[PDB]
Amino acid sequence: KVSEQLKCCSGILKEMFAKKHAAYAWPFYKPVDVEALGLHDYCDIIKHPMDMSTIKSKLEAREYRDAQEFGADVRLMFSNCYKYNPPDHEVVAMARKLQDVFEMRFAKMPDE
Ligand SMILES: COc1cc2c(cc1-c1c(C)noc1C)[nH]c1ccnc(-c3c(C4CC4)n[nH]c3C)c12
Repeated sequence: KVSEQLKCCSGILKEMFAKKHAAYAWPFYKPVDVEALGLHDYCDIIKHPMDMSTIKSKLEAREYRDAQEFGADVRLMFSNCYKYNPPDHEVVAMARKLQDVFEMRFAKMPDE
């Protein structure tokens, strides 16, 4: 059950990195570079940054013991985006689209 769940997690993350979703996924590929983007309030607002490359590294290191922990990091990544940015920002619209990709497939997680 757990190994199967973690293969589903790995599949979902590989899809989120696929070219077909890249026009909206790309801001989530790497950690937010606070200095490069001039976001001098980012760390005052976001206490736990997360991004897709960090999630990939944690899967590769077998840090997630089950799908719930993996899902919590994916949601943390999106929640940080919804917390920091104005609700009408282009990046929030991109987040909603990538989160729909994620939620619809994560809902199909094997359950036994
Ligand atoms: C505005 O939010 C981001 C922009 C970029 C990013 C992360 C975020 C981000 C996420 C996710 N959640 O919160 C924040 C903050 N990472 C990049 C790397 C390079 N350029 C860009 C870029 C963009 C992106 C289309 C939105 N607009 N203008 C530039 C300079 C970004």
